[PDB]
Amino acid sequence: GPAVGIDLGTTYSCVGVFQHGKVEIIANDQGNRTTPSYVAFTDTERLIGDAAKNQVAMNPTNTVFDAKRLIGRRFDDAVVQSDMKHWPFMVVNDAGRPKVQVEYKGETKSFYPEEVSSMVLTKMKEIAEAYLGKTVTNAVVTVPAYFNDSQRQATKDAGTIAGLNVLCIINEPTAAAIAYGLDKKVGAERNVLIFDLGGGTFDVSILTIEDGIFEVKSTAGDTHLGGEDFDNRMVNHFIAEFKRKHKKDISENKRAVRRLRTACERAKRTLSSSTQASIEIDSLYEGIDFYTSITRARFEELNADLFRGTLDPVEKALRDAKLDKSQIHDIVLVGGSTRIPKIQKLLQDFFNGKELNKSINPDEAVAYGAAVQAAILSGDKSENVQD
Amino acid sequence: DPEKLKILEWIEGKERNIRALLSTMHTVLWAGETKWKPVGMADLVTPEQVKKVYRKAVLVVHPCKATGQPYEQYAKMIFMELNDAWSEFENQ
Ligand SMILES: Nc1ncnc2c1ncn2[C@@H]1O[C@H](COP(=O)(O)OP(=O)(O)O)[C@@H](O)[C@H]1O
Ligand SMILES: [Mg+2]
Ligand code: NA
Ligand code: NA
Repeated sequence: GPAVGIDLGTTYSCVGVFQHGKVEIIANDQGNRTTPSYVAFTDTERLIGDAAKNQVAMNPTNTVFDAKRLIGRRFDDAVVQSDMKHWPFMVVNDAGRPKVQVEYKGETKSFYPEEVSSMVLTKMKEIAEAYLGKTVTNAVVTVPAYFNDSQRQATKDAGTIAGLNVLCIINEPTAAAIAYGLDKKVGAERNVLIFDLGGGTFDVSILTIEDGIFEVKSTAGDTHLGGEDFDNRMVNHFIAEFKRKHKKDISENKRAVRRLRTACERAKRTLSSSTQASIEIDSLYEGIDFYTSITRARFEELNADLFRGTLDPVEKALRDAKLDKSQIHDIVLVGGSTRIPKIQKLLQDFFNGKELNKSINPDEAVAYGAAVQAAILSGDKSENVQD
Repeated sequence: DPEKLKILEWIEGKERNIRALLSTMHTVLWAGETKWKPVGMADLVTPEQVKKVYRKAVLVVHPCKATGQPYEQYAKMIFMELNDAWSEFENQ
């Protein structure tokens, strides 16, 4: 039975397997090739993935996300103290270590970040087992290039708690390069830029690859820029619209705001392939149904600053790597948000019309490379060389 | 490079005989490798012995551990030949 590759993402996770000469990115039982990194605790059950994210509006204080922001950190870390303000769930200090505290089955319970992440990994394991019709034990799990030993070890520990044997922890941008077979090239060294705009974070990495050996030359980005921020720009737009139409302010109703955000994220996705999207919400606030439309043009405008701003970390990465933009051999799109046409246009214009690597679904690329690597490390991808 | 050539010649000469490879792997490891002890053919007779020694070997040359080390390329070459030799051994 095969080893699997798991992208354990800040906002979404994804599992692939290399089998019968091809990588399959595995759909969950709801039909989704990516699964929210969400865990909900209720009166009766623990919910993970789609079911967890889907009930966030009804149960916000016992629905945990963003565990990856806590993993491998100390409670007193500046990052943790800062991030805590944004979360509706409780974070507490246990002998210097952060724990999430929740209500579960009428009981107060607390979990370490690696325990929450193990629940996400368990779900991804189950997704793969459903597809394979056999148990999955071995996996490659990915992390950000900038993760330190503490964060890597905590991620491994999450795997162990999920009943997995972690063959290796590898870097997200490196996984994406592996997906495209970039480490199979021979001869002069090649410079690769990974442009990874996800749900919560934006990462730019410059890799040099020679004879299948990687070197991370520079990293840049913003740990607090992603798709969620584009959703929020839409949310504020529609809060204004509702107040003007109905003489009612929904801003302070937390459930209505979350219900609206869900609808905005769906419309945004539609706007990557269509030029308009429609929103329909039953009884959004005080019995009032909310129906409206938004254009691709209007969405782009609402996010204009955030989109063009993605080019600054690109410039910063290039100078830290001591490279001109004419010196980059391959550009790889990674992350769900890079499906946004305006993002793709901005990046290609920056590189003076050069073609982008986007044939692999950008939200699946990391899992894809992890799957390849897992097969190699298992002895299940002989020949060629070693990718 | 001489280290790569040394491994290529080792691989060709042993004919994917897993015992021949394991019994001589000490001759192709990088300088600075200190974990592996030379294994003699006496400790490679039974299939159980071969499996135990193979498992030890792959741990030494594992690409995950080798990532970023000066000897990375060479560990990868040894790892892949051992795996192929093991699969052939299992086919018997
Ligand atoms: N077709 C699409 N158009 C625009 N945004 C998308 C699309 N598909 C997914 N996204 C966004 O991608 C983000 C998730 O990115 P992903 O790379 O899947 O996860 P993560 O950032 O956790 O690794 C979410 O904000 C999601 O709304
Ligand atoms: Mg990601
Ligand atoms: Na992901
Ligand atoms: Na990212």
